Amino acid sequence: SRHWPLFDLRITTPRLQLQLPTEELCDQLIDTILEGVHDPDRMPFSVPWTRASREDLPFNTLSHLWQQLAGFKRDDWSLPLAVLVDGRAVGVQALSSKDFPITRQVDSGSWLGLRYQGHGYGTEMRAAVLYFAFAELEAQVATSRSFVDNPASIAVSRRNGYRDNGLDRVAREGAMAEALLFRLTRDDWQRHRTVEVRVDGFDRCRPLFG
Amino acid sequence: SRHWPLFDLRITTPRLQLQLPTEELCDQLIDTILEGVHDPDRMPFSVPWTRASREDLPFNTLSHLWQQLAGFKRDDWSLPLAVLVDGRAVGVQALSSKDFPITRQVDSGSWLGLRYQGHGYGTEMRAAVLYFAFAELEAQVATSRSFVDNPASIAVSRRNGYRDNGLDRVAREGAMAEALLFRLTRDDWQRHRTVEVRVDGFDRCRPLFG
Amino acid sequence: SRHWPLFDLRITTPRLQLQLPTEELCDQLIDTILEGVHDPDRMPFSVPWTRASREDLPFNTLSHLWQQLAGFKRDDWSLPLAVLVDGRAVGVQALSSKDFPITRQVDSGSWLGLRYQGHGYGTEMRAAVLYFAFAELEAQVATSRSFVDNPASIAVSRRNGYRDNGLDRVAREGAMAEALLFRLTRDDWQRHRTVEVRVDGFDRCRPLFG
Amino acid sequence: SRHWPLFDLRITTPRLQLQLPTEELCDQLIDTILEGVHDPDRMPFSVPWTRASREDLPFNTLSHLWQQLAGFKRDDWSLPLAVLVDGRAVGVQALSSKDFPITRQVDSGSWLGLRYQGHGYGTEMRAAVLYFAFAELEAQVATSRSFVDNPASIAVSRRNGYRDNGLDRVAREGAMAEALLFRLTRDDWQRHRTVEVRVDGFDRCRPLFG
Ligand SMILES: CC(C)(COP(=O)(O)OP(=O)(O)OC[C@H]1O[C@@H](n2cnc3c(N)ncnc32)[C@H](O)[C@@H]1OP(=O)(O)O)[C@@H](O)C(=O)NCCC(=O)NCCSC(=O)CCC(=O)O
Ligand SMILES: CC(C)(COP(=O)(O)OP(=O)(O)OC[C@H]1O[C@@H](n2cnc3c(N)ncnc32)[C@H](O)[C@@H]1OP(=O)(O)O)[C@@H](O)C(=O)NCCC(=O)NCCSC(=O)CCC(=O)O
Ligand SMILES: CC(C)(COP(=O)(O)OP(=O)(O)OC[C@H]1O[C@@H](n2cnc3c(N)ncnc32)[C@H](O)[C@@H]1OP(=O)(O)O)[C@@H](O)C(=O)NCCC(=O)NCCSC(=O)CCC(=O)O
Ligand SMILES: CC(C)(COP(=O)(O)OP(=O)(O)OC[C@H]1O[C@@H](n2cnc3c(N)ncnc32)[C@H](O)[C@@H]1OP(=O)(O)O)[C@@H](O)C(=O)NCCC(=O)NCCSC(=O)CCC(=O)O
Repeated sequence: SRHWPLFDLRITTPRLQLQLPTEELCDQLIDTILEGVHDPDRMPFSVPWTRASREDLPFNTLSHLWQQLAGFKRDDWSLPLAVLVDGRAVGVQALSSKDFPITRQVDSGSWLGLRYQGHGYGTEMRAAVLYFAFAELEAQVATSRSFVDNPASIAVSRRNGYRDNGLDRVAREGAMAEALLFRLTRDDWQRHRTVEVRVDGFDRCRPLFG
Repeated sequence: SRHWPLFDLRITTPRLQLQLPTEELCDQLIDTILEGVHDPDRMPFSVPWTRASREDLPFNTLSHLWQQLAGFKRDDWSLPLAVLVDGRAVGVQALSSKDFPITRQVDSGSWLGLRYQGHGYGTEMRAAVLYFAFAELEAQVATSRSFVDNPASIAVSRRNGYRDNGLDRVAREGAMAEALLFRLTRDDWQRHRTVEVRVDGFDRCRPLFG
Repeated sequence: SRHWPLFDLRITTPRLQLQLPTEELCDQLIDTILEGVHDPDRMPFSVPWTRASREDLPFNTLSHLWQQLAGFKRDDWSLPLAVLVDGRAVGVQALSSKDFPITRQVDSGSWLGLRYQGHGYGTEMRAAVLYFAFAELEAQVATSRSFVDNPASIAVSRRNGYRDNGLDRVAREGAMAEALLFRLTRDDWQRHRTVEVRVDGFDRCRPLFG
Repeated sequence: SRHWPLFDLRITTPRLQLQLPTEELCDQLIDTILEGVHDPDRMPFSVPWTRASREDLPFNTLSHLWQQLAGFKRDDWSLPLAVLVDGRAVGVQALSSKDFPITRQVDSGSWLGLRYQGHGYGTEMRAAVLYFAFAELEAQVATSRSFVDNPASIAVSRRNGYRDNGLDRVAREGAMAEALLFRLTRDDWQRHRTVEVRVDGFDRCRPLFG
């Protein structure tokens, strides 16, 4: 939208561009989803949104994304940044926070189209939102969590320098799933960062966050 | 979106086109809002949204339109149709229903940019959604409410054949306001209809309501 | 509770005492419900709560009553008054309002165990809360609604001087039901009232309502 | 209530009795609250309910307890057990769980009136619910969280054998507060349980949880 400055935000790395999904990018993301996100014998997500039928996925996705855009509040926000490789939407690296002005703590969530995995994009797009969070938002801590049987996202966290932060368990599609929690302080983030990241279009967004 | 068939719906009258607001149409509706919606000595809405600052109005509108788009369910839907006069979205004629397949009853809500009022677009645009509800959705009853000090929406209802359906009162900006309720039966709609209305691109949407 | 002054409110008529339901009264109420509330061929309630099994009904009722007691706010309250005959709970005459300090409008809901119907308790217990509403809370309007096939509550309303205030239709257990709405102004109440009503224990409650 | 079997549950230790709060016990808890729960320099609670005026405390507390009583569901429950010392309610040892049939994981919350602190009641009351969770409910994990500056609950956790399970930070009365997370497996519970515990009246409640 041309009426919400958050649409002008750009986070760029040597291979990726991240930005809030426009109407065009949402449709691209649905196209990517329909080509496949994960092997059907896995469930990497808290909410099993990828189980939805081919017919339902498109609107479920539009709905979720619309709701996330619409729910932005200074004290409770979620930013699902579309990840682009040469202008094409390959996945989402979200960043969110509750009471950010007070806590200075963000968490994240991610997915990539299946054919786009295993090329370092997941590490890079994480490095990208962390740069945004620490350098632009002046976050102090970033957290993430991964199911024990989701080693790609565990490795991404370990690569970006997160430390172990305890264990959780949740109901995952009717069965107990163990989860690992990760924590990244600004110190740790600095000591492990290797991706050159640039942010543009943020000046006008500053007062929305604080 | 090209992934939601409701975007293909068009309801046209001799002077108007109504459709679901796309990214661009939402921003056009916002441009119109920022030129003025109603006399400030007046509050024709139960939610005083037009009172928000020039700074807040654009996101508040997006948020709301997005929530409605995201919210479509067979048993609880709201269609916020953009009303186009030239190549500009001048207002919104909404149609909504809870448990529609059972009750077959719809209600409506409306607004037009200040510079567009008084040209008979209010009556024409109500006639358009009413034709859509009765003739395409197969509704049996349509309802509406107006504050007693909003004679233009009262006159639109009367011109379209609606009958008194009782009195209400609500809190409007911390003061009591009286409302008039209106009810249009399918048979009363036939009796009083004068506007030629055409519906296109609904065939693929049909299952969504049924 | 001895910690909430609304438990001291007493509304008394020649045959009835109405009061907020204590632990004991809630239990009497459930006893009464388990003996039966209406012929199974009928559904007089918006929410089909009497359809629940005999196993589930006791907790459904406690949960419901607990929630209404817990939910009291100045701008949003519901008073599920237990109706006592011979000192034992025979039913509930509820009074409720949203934005009462501004609208000064209340509505009501009621039910009696089967063996307690047709004695005029329903009329008398309506009279009881109408008096409390107008004389004690200074309401200006009371409303009520009945399914068209629920003549006993319709007749209680007509008897207390309410006037027809429109038609509605809802889903009721998977089928369409017509509802009649009723409206009583202060003056109409004062023209039709015949029951002697006394209110005790309200002085300390008064500030909770305005 | 005599219509909800959970009211028949008794968890007894050599000094304490825990049970769901009846109307009487809720009033005793409030009495205890009005005498004070913690040093006002401190905020041990994520929700600062002890900050309410003495005027609002009683209804806030009834409202909270009624909501927890009323909100019981197989997949989302909270048991706010009254803690009785010499037959009077002196605090609450809550036990709660979301999706328990699948996760087999519980969490807990506690408070005692000032004058009852420092006599081993907190340690013993935790053991009480832990034995109930592990021995009766067939839990596999129990969790707990304490703010860093809340050494009494930390100590209770350590004494009951919980292990460190990470860090969190939250907004606490407008300021950032660090919290510590504790985890206790069935095995570590077994290794460390000293307190003798009897559970009665659970026999009929069991199906409600499974
Ligand atoms: C999780 C991601 C985004 C990760 O992206 P990529 O596949 O691009 O990762 P990458 O940058 O190529 O690096 C992946 C790292 O995982 C390793 N790796 C991959 N699969 C492995 C396996 N089966 N066993 C062991 N290691 C494995 C690679 O060697 C590399 O480690 P080295 O650097 O050591 O060589 C993706 O795979 C995906 O979208 N998967 C499906 C959905 C999903 O799982 N979403 C995550 C939910 S959990 C979540 O949302 C929290 C995460 C967050 O905060 O964003
Ligand atoms: C309500 C509308 C959409 C009405 O449309 P217009 O202003 O285009 O009116 P119109 O089509 O030109 O004419 C319709 C009837 O209104 C009469 N009319 C117009 N302006 C009037 C006025 N100021 N005083 C008295 N009557 C007036 C015309 O003579 C005509 O009557 P004849 O046919 O006898 O010649 C608009 O006024 C508006 O947007 N106002 C600000 C927002 C608002 O009020 N929204 C509605 C809130 S209440 C609501 O949402 C429920 C309505 C619904 O269900 O859609
Ligand atoms: C509705 C009530 C509370 C009504 O109480 P009573 O039975 O004590 O009523 P009453 O004072 O004895 O007077 C009942 C009136 O019903 C008439 N009546 C009874 N059955 C009738 C029938 N089948 N056909 C025609 N008339 C009938 C009687 O002649 C009398 O009218 P005359 O004066 O002309 O002789 C109760 O019947 C009940 O609990 N019913 C089942 C649950 C229910 O329907 N709840 C109401 C939901 S609707 C609602 O909640 C809104 C009402 C409210 O605001 O509280
Ligand atoms: C937390 C409790 C229930 C703790 O119960 P008690 O007071 O009976 O404690 P206890 O069993 O007698 O053991 C207390 C032990 O705490 C330590 N201790 C107590 N106060 C301390 C202080 N100021 N500094 C350092 N240590 C301290 C000592 O080791 C002491 O053992 P010695 O006697 O050998 O010296 C209570 O203090 C309380 O209600 N406090 C106010 C509200 C509160 O903080 N609630 C908990 C919120 S956190 C939560 O709810 C999660 C915990 C849960 O799962 O229930």
